[PDB]
Amino acid sequence: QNYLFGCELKADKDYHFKVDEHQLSLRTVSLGAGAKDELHIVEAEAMNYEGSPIKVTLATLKMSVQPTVSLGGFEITPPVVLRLKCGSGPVHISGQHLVA
Amino acid sequence: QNYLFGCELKADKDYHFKVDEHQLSLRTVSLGAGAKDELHIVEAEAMNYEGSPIKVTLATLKMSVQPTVSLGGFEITPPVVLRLKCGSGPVHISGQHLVA
Amino acid sequence: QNYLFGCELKADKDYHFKVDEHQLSLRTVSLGAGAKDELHIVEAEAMNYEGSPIKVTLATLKMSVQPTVSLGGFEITPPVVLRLKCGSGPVHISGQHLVA
Amino acid sequence: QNYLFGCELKADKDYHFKVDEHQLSLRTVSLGAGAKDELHIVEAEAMNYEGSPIKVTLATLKMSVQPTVSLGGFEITPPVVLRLKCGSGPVHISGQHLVA
Amino acid sequence: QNYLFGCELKADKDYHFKVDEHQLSLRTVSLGAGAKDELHIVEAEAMNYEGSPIKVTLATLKMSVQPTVSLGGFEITPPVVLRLKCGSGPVHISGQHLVA
Amino acid sequence: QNYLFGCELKADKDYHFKVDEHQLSLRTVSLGAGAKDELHIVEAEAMNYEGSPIKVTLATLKMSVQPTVSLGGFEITPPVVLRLKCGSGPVHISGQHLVA
Amino acid sequence: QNYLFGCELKADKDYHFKVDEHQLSLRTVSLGAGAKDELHIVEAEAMNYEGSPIKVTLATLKMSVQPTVSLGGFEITPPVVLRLKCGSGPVHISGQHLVA
Amino acid sequence: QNYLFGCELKADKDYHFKVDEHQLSLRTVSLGAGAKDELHIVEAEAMNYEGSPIKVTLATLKMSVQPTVSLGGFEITPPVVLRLKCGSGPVHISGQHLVA
Amino acid sequence: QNYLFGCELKADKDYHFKVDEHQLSLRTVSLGAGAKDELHIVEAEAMNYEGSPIKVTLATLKMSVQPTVSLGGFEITPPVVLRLKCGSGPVHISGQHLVA
Amino acid sequence: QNYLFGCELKADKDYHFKVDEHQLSLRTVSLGAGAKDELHIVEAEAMNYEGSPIKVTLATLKMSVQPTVSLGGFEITPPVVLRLKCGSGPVHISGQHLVA
Repeated sequence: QNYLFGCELKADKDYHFKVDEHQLSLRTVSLGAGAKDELHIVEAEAMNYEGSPIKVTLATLKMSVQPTVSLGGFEITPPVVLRLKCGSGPVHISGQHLVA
Repeated sequence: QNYLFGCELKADKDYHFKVDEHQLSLRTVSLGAGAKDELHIVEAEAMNYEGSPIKVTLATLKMSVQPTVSLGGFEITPPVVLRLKCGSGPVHISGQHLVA
Repeated sequence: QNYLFGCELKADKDYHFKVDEHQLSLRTVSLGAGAKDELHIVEAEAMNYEGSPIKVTLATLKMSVQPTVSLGGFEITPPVVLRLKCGSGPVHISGQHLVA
Repeated sequence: QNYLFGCELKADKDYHFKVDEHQLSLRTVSLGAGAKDELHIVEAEAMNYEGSPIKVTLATLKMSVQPTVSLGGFEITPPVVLRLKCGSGPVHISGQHLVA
Repeated sequence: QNYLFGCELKADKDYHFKVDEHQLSLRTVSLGAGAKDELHIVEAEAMNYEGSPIKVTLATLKMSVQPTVSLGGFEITPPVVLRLKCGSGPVHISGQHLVA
Repeated sequence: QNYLFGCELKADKDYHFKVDEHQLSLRTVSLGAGAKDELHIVEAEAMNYEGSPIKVTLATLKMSVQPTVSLGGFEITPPVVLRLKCGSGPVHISGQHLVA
Repeated sequence: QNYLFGCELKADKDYHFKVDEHQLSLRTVSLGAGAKDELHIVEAEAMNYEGSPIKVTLATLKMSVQPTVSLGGFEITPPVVLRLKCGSGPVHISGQHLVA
Repeated sequence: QNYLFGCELKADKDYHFKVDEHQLSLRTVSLGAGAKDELHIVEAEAMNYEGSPIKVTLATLKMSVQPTVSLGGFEITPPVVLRLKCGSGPVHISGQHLVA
Repeated sequence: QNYLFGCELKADKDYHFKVDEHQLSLRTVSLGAGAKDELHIVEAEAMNYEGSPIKVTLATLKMSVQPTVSLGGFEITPPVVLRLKCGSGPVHISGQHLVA
Repeated sequence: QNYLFGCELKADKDYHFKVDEHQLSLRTVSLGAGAKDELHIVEAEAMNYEGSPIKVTLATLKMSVQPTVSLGGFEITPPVVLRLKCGSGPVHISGQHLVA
C-alpha cells in the first residue's frame, strides 16, 4: 500500500523521515520557484549494509540546465534524512510512502 | 487493467481525480504548445500515511530547458488533485488509470 | 512475451495500433534527423474508464533542447492511436508489443 | 539471472547481440569522448510480432544537448542488431544480459 | 532486503563493490561541487554472461549540459567496479544494496 | 562634448530624449535584474529624411539567451523616444549625450 | 547629417533603399516577436567596385541563440536592397541615413 | 594619447577614476574565473549634461550565457565610479585612458 | 570611396583579395544556411609590418553557439587571403571595398 | 599605415609585442580548434597613466558559450604583453599594427 510523500529542502535544515514494516520510494527532485541558478546537490541519509549510516547523492541540479531529476522509484528503508549538500534551495522532493 | 488518463492544467484549475482498487499512475508532465517560457511547477495533493493531505511537487518545467519530465509510473491513491503551483500554463499530464 | 515496436509520425499521418491479451508499451520518443528545430508534441488517443476515448500528451520535444524523451514503459491497451499534435517530425517511437 | 552487457558503435559498424529463454535489457545510451557534436540517432533491429524485422529508434542524441538517453530496462528478444542510423559515433550502450 | 549505496569516484580512483544472492542496483550518476565543466564518462566493471569481465559505460555527463543521469535501478551482479573513463569529477553515484 | 546618459524602460515607463549641435549616442541595451525571461524588443522613434517620424527596433533581448546588446555608438538626433515595443522590462540603456 | 532608418523584413519582401553624397549605415539586425526559431539570414545588395551588383550576407540570426546582431555602422552607398535570403522573419534592421 | 586602463570589481569594492583633457574609454566587461553564475549588472556613475551625477548600466552578464560584453570604446569623462549594481563578481573592466 | 564586398568559403573555395589607395574593411563573418554544427575558423593572410605575411584568426564560429561575429570594420591592405582554417562551410564574409 | 597582427596564446607562455608613433589595435579574440570547453581569460599588459605596467582582462571565453569576442579596435601603446590568465588554449588574437 502507498501514500503520497513530499518535502521541501531549505539550506541548513535536514528533513527527517522516520516512522513511529515500512519503505520509502523517491520519485522526482525539483528546484523551487525562488531557488538561485546555482548548483544544487541533494543528499540522502540512511544506513548501509554494514550497519552504519551514510550520505548519498541523489541529484545535482541547476535551474538553467536541469531543474528536475526523476529517480524512478528510489526506495530507502527508514529512517532517512534528506538535505541539500550545497545550494540555497528550496528543492522539492516527492515520491511515496510504501506501507505494511 | 489500465486506461489512458490525461489532464491539461493551467492557472486557476485544479484537476480533481476522484473515483466512486483504483490507482492513478502518472507518466509525463509536458508543457503545452502555448506555454510562455516561464517556470512551471506542477504539484499533486493527496493523503499521506497519517491521513492528512500533503501538497507535493511532481516537477519543475521550463520550455527552453526542459519541456517534459518523465515520472516513470508514479502511483497515487485517489482522490488526488493536480495543479500548477505557479505558471500561466498550460501543462499536460499523461498516465494510466489502474483498476481493481 | 515481447516484440520490438516502433513507428514514425509526421505532421499528418496518424499511426493506428490495433490487433485481433495484447499490450503496447512505449519506450522512447525521439526526433528524426529531418525534423526542424520547432516544438513537437506527440499525443496518444485511447480508451478511458468511461469507455470513451481520450487524447493524452506523451511528450513535448524540441531538437535544440530535448530531442529525446523516455517513458520507461508507458503501457496502453489497444487500440491506440499515435499522432503529432503539433510539429511535423519525422518523430520516432520505440517500444514493445506485449502479448497474451 | 543477469550479467553486464555493453557494446560500442560508430558510423558503419553494426553490433550483433545473439546467443545460440533469453533477453537483452538496454539501459543507457551515451556519446563517448571522441564524438563530434553532430546528431546521433541510435537504432535497433529485431523481430516484430508479424514476424518480419523492424528498425526502431532508441535515441536521438547530441553531445551539446543530450549526451545521454536512458531507456531504463528496454527489453528486446534476441537476436538483435544495434547501429547508428547516422552519426560518426562512438556511442556507448550499456545494459543487461538476462537469462532463463 | 535493501540497503542504501553510495560511491564517489575521482579521476584515477576506483570504487570496489563486493561481498562475502547479493545484487547491486544503481540509481543516479551525477557531478559534484568541484568537477570542471569538462566531459565525463562513467564506466562499470562487473562480469558478463560467459565469465569474462566487461567494462561498460553507465553514462556521459557534462556540468553545463547534463549534470545528472538517472539509470533507474540498473542491477549489476557483484563483485563490481565503478570508475571514470574520462573526466576527473568528483562524480557521485547513488543506488541500492539488494540482499538475499 | 561628451556626457554620460542612461535610462530605464518598463512598458509602464518611457523615455523622451529632448533638447529644449547635439547628439544622442547609444551604447548598450541591457536587461535589468528583475526582468522576466520574456522577449524584449527595445524601440526608438525619431525622424527619417522625408520628415515623418519612424519607429525602429534597436534590439531583441532574452535574459537566458542574450541579456546585453552593444550598439557601440548608435547616434540619434533629438527628439527621439526610446521605449519597450514588448516585454515589461526593465531594460537599461546607456550611452552618451554629445554636444556641439 | 544623420536621420533614423528602420525597416521590417519578411520572406518575399525586398526592401529598397533609394536616394532620388548620401550613405546608408546599418546598425542592428534583430528578429521580430513573431519570428519562429528557424535560422535566419539577412542579405544586402549594392554594386561592387567592378560595377556588377553583389549579394552579401549581413547576419545569420536564430531566436534561441542570437536574436540581435551589431554591424556597428556598416556603411553602404545607395542604391541598396536588403532582403531575407533565408527564414520567415520578421527581421528588423536599424541604422542611420547619412547626408552631405 | 592613451595608456592602458583596467580594474577588478566585487560587491565589496568600487573603483574611482578621477584625475587632476582627460578621457576614460571603456572596452570589455568580463566575469572572473571566480564569479558565480549569478546575474551581474555593472554600472558607471559620472555627470550628465544637466551636470548632476547619474548611475548608468554598462552591462548585464551571466557566466553561462554571456561572460563578456564589448562596449567598443565607450568614452566617459572623469571622475567616474564603476561598481557592481548586482552580483558579486569579480568582474573585470578593461579599456583606455586618454589624455589631452 | 566604398563598395560592397562579400565572400563565401568551404575547404576548397578560398578567397584572395588582390588588386592592380585601396583598402578592405571586413564587417561580418557568418555561417551559411546549410553548413554543419561543427566548429568553424576563418583566417586571413596578409603582410605584417615587416613585409612577411602572417596568418590571423578572424573568428571562431559554431551555429548553435554563435553563428555570427561582427568584426566592426577590420581594415586590411590588399593583397589579403581569406580561408576556412577548419569547419565545413559555407561561411559568408561581408565588409567593404574602400578606395583611395 | 597599418599591418595585420596575429598571435596564438598557450598556458604559461607570454607573447611579447614591441616594435624597435607605433600603436597596437586589437580586433578579435578567438578560441583555438583544440581548446578545452574550459573557461579562458585573456590578459594584456602595458603602462597606465602613472608609470607602472598593469594587467588587464580583454575577454573571458568559453567554447560552448562564447568562442569569439570582438574588441573592435582596442589600441594599446606598445610594448605590450599578451598572456592567458587561465586556459589551455590555443587562444588566437587578431588586430592591426598601426605605424607612424
